[PDB]
Amino acid sequence: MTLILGIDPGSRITGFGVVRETARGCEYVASGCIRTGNGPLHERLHVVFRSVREVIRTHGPTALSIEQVFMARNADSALKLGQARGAAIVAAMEEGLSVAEYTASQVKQAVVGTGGADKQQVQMMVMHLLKLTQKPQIDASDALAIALCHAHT
Amino acid sequence: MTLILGIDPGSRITGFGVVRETARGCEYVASGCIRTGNGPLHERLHVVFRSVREVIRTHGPTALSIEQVFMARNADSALKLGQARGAAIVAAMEEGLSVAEYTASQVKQAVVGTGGADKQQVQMMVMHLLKLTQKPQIDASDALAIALCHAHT
Repeated sequence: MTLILGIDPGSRITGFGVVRETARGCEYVASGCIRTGNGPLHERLHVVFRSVREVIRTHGPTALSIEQVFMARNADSALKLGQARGAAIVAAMEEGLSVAEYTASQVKQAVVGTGGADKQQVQMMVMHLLKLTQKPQIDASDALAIALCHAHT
Repeated sequence: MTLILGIDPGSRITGFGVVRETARGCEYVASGCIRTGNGPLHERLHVVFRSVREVIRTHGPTALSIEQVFMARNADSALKLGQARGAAIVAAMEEGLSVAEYTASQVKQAVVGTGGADKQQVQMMVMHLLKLTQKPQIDASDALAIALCHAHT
């Protein structure tokens, strides 16, 4: 019942996490990082688009969960972040996924239990809820957190 | 001879312009506005993606020309502009277009003859070089300007 893709866009790294809702909770399906540090800006964007599509086609999530951007650090970061976010969103929508947006506070409330949880609490609760031994990279962990936020709504 | 697509992205309005490289200069093919005002963001980004792809399938440009963002007006502005910009660029590349980026000053040098031309001179030289009778909407003529910049160069 519902496989969910969470995306954590970034200027240089876009994290992704796929989880499967179970009656018991959520099972880990996949996670990782799409790295876009090198090359022409347009090649970086198209890798994000193509990689998100291929994650979707491989694992069959029907729901995209993303995090509302609140405060970017500056206008340059916001622009690069936005370009990667847009490229990831239209890739999800080309595959026909629904799209839900949650603030950072909603994500932390659903995963940790309080909107002011720090990064360590989030990463630990992501590994607790998904029964992971291996500490995932922070972008993949955030993306998993965002996916879990959408689960069982 | 090349058919060239120029794109002027925007959260609310994305201008497009298509020109054809002739040996005598450049011929007008199409231009207009992609309006994404009302609706959730992801539906707005998907309109941009699908509309840009539709322009490309209709008029057959094989090259994308886009303008570099140097200074966004602010970080709220930059975020929304980057999202539209990423949606438009990955649409172009899914269709297999090459991509060329020029600075605002290169665009004005190629079209008006000098890098500091104002919006008035640019719109008139767009109409002069393409023998247009009607003033295009501003986003359309910027898009045409950006397309003209790539021609022959």
